[PDB]
Amino acid sequence: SGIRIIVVALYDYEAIHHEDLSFQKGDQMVVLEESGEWWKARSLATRKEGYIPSNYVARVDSLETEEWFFKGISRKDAERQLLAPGNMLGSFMIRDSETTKGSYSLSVRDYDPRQGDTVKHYKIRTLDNGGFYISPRSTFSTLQELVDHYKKGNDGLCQKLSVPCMSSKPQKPWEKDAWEIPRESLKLEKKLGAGQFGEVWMATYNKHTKVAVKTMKPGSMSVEAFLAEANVMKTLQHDKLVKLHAVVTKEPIYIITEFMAKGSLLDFLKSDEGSKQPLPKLIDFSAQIAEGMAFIEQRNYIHRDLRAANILVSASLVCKIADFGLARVIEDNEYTAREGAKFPIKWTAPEAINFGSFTIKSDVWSFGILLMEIVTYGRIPYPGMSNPEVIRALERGYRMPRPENCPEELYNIMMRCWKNRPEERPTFEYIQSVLDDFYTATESQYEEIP
Ligand SMILES: Cc1ccc(-c2nn(C(C)(C)C)c3ncnc(N)c23)cc1
Repeated sequence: SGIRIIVVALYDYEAIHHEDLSFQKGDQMVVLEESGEWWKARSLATRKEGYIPSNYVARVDSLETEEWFFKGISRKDAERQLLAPGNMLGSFMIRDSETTKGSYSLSVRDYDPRQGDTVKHYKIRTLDNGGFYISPRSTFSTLQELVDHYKKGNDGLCQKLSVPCMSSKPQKPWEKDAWEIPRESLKLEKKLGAGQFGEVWMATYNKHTKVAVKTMKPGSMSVEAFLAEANVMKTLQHDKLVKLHAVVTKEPIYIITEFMAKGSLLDFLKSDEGSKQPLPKLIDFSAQIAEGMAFIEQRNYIHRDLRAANILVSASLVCKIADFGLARVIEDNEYTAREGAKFPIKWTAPEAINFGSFTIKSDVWSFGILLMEIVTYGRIPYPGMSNPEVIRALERGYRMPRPENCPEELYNIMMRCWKNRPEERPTFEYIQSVLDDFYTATESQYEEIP
């Protein structure tokens, strides 16, 4: 029935927009409109009404109000966050279980001289008729008690729980209904990089938000077609895809996205900090991208220009796929015919080059080339070969050989991505599964207790 809905603020929030409602952590509010990213609410205190970020609130006393609970985070991301600098031995998080829907799992930071810093995962079994336990020995009535216990001596766990994984306050969502924005709302500051169809600049939106802005040269794309495609792009929200905030619809077209501190994966890998990334880390980067592509696969979209130059790296080293789908609206006569020095021939599937048959399978081929760029620290594909020679060689059966520092198992995946018949290439869902669990040899990744 029309029951009043109440929520509690998970963080403080300062109004920056006109109809914004400011609140401090803990305050409770009534939900008036549940319009996606922003909700219209009412303060039980000042009785004032305004719009609030939907990700800043949650049901009262819900599980998301606890410091030790991490909602909607996968096993792999739980590992990446716990391993991030700032955490310590015993750092943990209780999260929703991916393996056993409805149940929970505990992730704990560990360490041994052989593997170094690692993250161990334990299944928390939910007993019918109340109860929680990792060990049928130490049972508890609530997750909080489970934490308090293991927070006092490991009692079997690989480690003694210390403190919750470090997390930074979620960034404010983009202004409500600010999809098509006036060019003057942006202040372009410094040039971040160039491109064949546009440049990328660092900028500030309405003096309050730092963003990256890609500027497309006039005539580089159909304005009407771009807009239609951008309306699909913006809906592809995932941790492994760069967020697309807004666009300026008049030429020169502007595509506003979140800013990624470490640039493209390509530049990052060729840099100093990049050269120091161990093979296991490079594989994890590959798994992250595959994860992003599996999302694109699920949503029936296509990247069309997948390559290391189009993967961005955040300050915490998280990969974000960029430019997905943009290639479809480029006008350039040569580019449209998959010809010329502007077209990504070396990364493109034979059927896409020959008949313009772009599908999620042509992206799989591209991912294979991307895998090679990654394992070689950004080296150019088919070194020394020209586009005509590559096209000819591939038709002959040629495939780039396996580099010295590239494990055979990783190379085998590349080879499957480069099958001439698109239907014989694996899905990104499969590729992600193989890369997420590429290591820790044997395993059923779920430390059993004890
Ligand atoms: C639509 C779109 C918009 C911007 C970018 C982008 N390109 N680049 C470079 C190339 C400089 C690394 C970036 N560097 C930091 N942050 C970014 N967001 C970008 C990519 C795609």
